[PDB]
Amino acid sequence: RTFFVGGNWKANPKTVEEAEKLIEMLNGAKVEGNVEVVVAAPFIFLPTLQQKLRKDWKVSAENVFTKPNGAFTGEVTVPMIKSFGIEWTILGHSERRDILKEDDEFLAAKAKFALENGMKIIYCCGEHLSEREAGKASEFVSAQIEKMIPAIPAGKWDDVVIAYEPIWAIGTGKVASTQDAQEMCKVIRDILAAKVGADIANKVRILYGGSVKPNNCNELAACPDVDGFLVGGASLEPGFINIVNSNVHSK
Amino acid sequence: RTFFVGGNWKANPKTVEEAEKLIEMLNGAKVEGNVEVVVAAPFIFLPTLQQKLRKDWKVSAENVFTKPNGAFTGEVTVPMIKSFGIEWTILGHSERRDILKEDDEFLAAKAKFALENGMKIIYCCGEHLSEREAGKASEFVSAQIEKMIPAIPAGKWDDVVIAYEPIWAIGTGKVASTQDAQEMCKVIRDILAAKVGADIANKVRILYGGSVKPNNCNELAACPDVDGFLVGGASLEPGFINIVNSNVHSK
Ligand code: NA
Ligand code: NA
Ligand code: NA
Ligand code: NA
Repeated sequence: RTFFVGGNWKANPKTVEEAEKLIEMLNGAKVEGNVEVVVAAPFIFLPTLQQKLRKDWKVSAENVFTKPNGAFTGEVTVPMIKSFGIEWTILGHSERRDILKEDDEFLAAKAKFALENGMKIIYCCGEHLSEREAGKASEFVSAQIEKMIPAIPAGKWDDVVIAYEPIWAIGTGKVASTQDAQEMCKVIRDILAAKVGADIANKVRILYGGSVKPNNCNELAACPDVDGFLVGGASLEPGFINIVNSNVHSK
Repeated sequence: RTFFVGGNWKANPKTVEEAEKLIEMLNGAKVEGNVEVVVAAPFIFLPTLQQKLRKDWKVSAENVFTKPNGAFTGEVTVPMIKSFGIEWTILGHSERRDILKEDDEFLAAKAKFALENGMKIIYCCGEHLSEREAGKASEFVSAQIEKMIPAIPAGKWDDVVIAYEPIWAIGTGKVASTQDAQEMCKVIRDILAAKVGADIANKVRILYGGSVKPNNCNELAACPDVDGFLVGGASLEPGFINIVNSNVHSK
């Protein structure tokens, strides 16, 4: 599997000038090894990013709606994004599940619609502190992945990447270990193997989407079931390049 | 009060090429009378629209989040929009209240944040069929406006426009009359007068946001408390210009 690093800018930066400065820094970065890099930005910066970002990387949206167009004030749709040449979106990020109240049925509909219309997706999952403490993390994540699975159209698993977010380690006073990352990525791979088969399980990239920084990326990358990262705040910093380059530690 | 016409494209068109064609048609339109025109488009088309739209009109977003930036994957914020020179947003559109489940507390926070950061807002309200049939439309709309009022910072009423949406007439099998539009716009003006005073009530534009087309815009415009329109589907059509030009029938 090719190592995969997604930079999720989230709702940042504040201005188009700052976005352009960030792009200039990314464009001069020396990538080592073999890695697929995707950069996700706010909708209003996607045109800028598509025009100016180095063409060996790809641009991603941070969300999409479930329909092609229509009476959905405020929503951006798959055809609009595709009309700029953008091929990727994030779906189901913890912030959207938890703050914007996106449920599994809505997310499954987004995944199906995006894939059947020629997008590729970074589909996010992960458990909260209660389920982690109860020893039920794998049950919780399995339910999420089992809702995603029937949404994937026939022939579209090549266009799916899954990101695991240790939500129990966000703003809770608890920190995730390297071993926690490996264990949960392996749990997801085994669910795929059991539900859709070994061929698919062996090709799908499974990313760690917890806190990834230059000081932990190399050890995380070396974990056998960790195929890359969905990076948060370091995306906006020169340290993103260190994370991209951690691929050389992943066998 | 200057007559005000907002074109809400909603989640349309599907492609940037179609957006550019629509802009070209708007740029050649001959406006009659005196009218303030704003065009609201999907986030990803806002840069295009800001660059290319006739400078005597203004661009608007269709929504904004409550914070300047941060860990809000998928959201677009006020500073991002302002960094393109865009000064307007719609808030509280029925589609966002009803499909995206935006509540009055969230919307009040958006209105306060947008206004205190130098935006102007088109704040939407309106009752559903049950409240209309119960004879409680004015109570329902008053509760909505009373949640909006304390959000408006001192000195910012010049930057507020209110749109009334007869949600009871959307997809219900019932149609609104011209008299219904006038009556509800007057209800809103009287709430403003009673709660924040006659000076403010006399300056705030109150728009009709139900079905507005070339065949009904002139009679609606003539209603004394109707100060313009938040236009839906006709926004995407040459008939938008007829609606803009209905201002000559409003005294
Ligand atoms: Na257990
Ligand atoms: Na690895
Ligand atoms: Na009554
Ligand atoms: Na009028």
